[PDB]
Amino acid sequence: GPHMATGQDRVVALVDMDCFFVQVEQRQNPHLRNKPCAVVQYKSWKGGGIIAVSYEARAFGVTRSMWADDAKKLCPDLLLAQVRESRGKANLTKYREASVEVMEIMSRFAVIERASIDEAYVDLTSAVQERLQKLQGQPISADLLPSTYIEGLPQGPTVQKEGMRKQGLFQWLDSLQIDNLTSPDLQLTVGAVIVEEMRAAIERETGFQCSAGISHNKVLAKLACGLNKPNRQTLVSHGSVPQLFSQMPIRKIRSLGGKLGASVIEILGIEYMGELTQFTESQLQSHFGEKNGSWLYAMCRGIEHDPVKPRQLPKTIGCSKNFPGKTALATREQVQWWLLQLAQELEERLTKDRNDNDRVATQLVVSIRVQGDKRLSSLRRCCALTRYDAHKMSHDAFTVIKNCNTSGIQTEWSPPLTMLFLCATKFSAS
DNA sequence: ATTATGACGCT
DNA sequence: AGCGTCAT
Ligand SMILES: Nc1nc2c(ncn2[C@H]2C[C@H](O)[C@@H](COP(=O)(O)OP(=O)(O)OP(=O)(O)O)O2)c(=O)[nH]1
Ligand SMILES: [Mn+2]
Ligand SMILES: [Mn+2]
Ligand SMILES: [Mn+2]
Repeated sequence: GPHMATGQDRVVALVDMDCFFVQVEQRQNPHLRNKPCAVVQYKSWKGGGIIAVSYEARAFGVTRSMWADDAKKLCPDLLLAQVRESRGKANLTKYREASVEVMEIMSRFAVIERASIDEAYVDLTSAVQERLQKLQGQPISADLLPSTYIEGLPQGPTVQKEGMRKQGLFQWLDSLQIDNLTSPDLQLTVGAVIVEEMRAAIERETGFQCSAGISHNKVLAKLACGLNKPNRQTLVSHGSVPQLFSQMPIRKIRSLGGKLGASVIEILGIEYMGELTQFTESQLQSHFGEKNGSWLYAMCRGIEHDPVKPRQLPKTIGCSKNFPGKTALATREQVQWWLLQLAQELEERLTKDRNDNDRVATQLVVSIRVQGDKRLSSLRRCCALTRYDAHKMSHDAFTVIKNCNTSGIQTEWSPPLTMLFLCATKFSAS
């Protein structure tokens, strides 16, 4: 009752750029705009691997992790842009630099947590309080929410998309308690006004469109963001959670799309998020551990406490390349040459990071995969990173891995390596 | 031959 | 520290 918490203390948004790498290439090359198009890495094997897909191309069934040749079977007029290749490997610098453009704009409105190259959480609680105090009580016009959906509305007692969106928004606004500066629904609504402004600024100043979710925590904001893509934002209120979760497959919630989610389904004999409410907190902890159990108990009621961390820069700067099938590395000269290539890209990126961001990495993590190993990484070892020098970094990586060569011959490398990965970590201010 | 990342939890 | 999971 009056003491049972409802997880409505914050306003959190998740902003995700639509088909980002595609939008970056479409900005650069206007011939690709408003077309079925995709971004690919490499080209020789099956046309290259697709990693991003415009919504026009998605309508034909084109997806990520599809070979370009197969995509062309679904969509013969598909247009393709290729990721840059430098030092023999894919180089993602163009997309990282575009990401910094967007993140710097977002940071003008609130402190952000960079969750990926293309998405960031926003803690809007304080900005909402500000705008409400500037809002001397007058209601929020629908004109301030021109791209907002209210999940679950319209309901109760026109056959167009935009008409439905507007009906739901009008039902929502009509029911608003605009006189109460502590009303969570009002706070979410003002958060959505701010996110409209942030998304408008991103598009005006970069050309890029995005989607967003507004709710009371990170998981609901992420889920909300996915409900109406592209170029739209969705408000998920606390009150919308019972209906939303009653038909929500457990795997759709962030962190439950893998083995843990499958075990929730198999152990409890349930399918949907809402079914979790019938278990006690102790029951869930008994199956899934104390941390997971408390998290699930709260999450299935719409409640989650993970903070938006004030972190707009990545914590690690890494370089990796797979050597699949017959391209696996089988000589010492080969291994050394590719370690050097990776280390030279790493040096370039680290030196730019030090100039931009006033910090230096201090640990080098070296990871490899050996042929026939099912795991992504067969081995991970760390060593000291004391100098931003590619030859030193590659020599050190070779020293940390050289005992994995089981070949008696010092010239050959066996079993051959199917992955190399260098990662700079443990930053200190400088 | 589903690639190049990046974050975080466990012990 | 080194490994596993999750995201995509
Ligand atoms: N190199 C590489 N990049 C990836 C991979 N998966 C995704 N990316 C990149 C390309 C995408 O444009 C970008 C953002 O990922 P998202 O899941 O947010 O999808 P995207 O923005 O493409 O589409 P959407 O958000 O659904 O509109 O990340 C991958 O496996 N390898
Ligand atoms: Mn995206
Ligand atoms: Mn994303
Ligand atoms: Mn995607």
